[PDB]
Amino acid sequence: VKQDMPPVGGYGPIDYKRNLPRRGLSGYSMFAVGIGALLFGYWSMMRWNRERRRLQIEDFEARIALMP
Amino acid sequence: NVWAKEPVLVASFAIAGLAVILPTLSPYTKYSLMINRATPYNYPVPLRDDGNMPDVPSHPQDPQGPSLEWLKRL
Repeated sequence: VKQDMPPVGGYGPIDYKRNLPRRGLSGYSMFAVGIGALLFGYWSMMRWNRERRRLQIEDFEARIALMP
Repeated sequence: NVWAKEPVLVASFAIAGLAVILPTLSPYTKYSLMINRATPYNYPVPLRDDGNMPDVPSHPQDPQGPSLEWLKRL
């Protein structure tokens, strides 16, 4: 009998592919998302700014009527 | 044509060109001037009564003078 170490029954395949799935989407979608979220933030910032303008005018009314 | 070589330059020129041109077309710069004008830092000083003025109301509740009503309607 012989007791070397051959490949017992053959070994299966071994990959060597450059498998890069390319996660993400196209860049035009990235520009669309960026400009959309940016403009969303601009509109919300505009609304909050003019609300605080209203309250700032009310504080001006306080300092005007409080003075004499 | 140039979008492959120096892209940050072209993006900077595009946003610069819109930052120059874009303030011309506006339904909002008149609102900017009105809101920025209508903020009293100083005291509203009164005036002597009669140079025979059929304007400039005496009670601050009287709406004869130019009030502000475009504020509360945004």
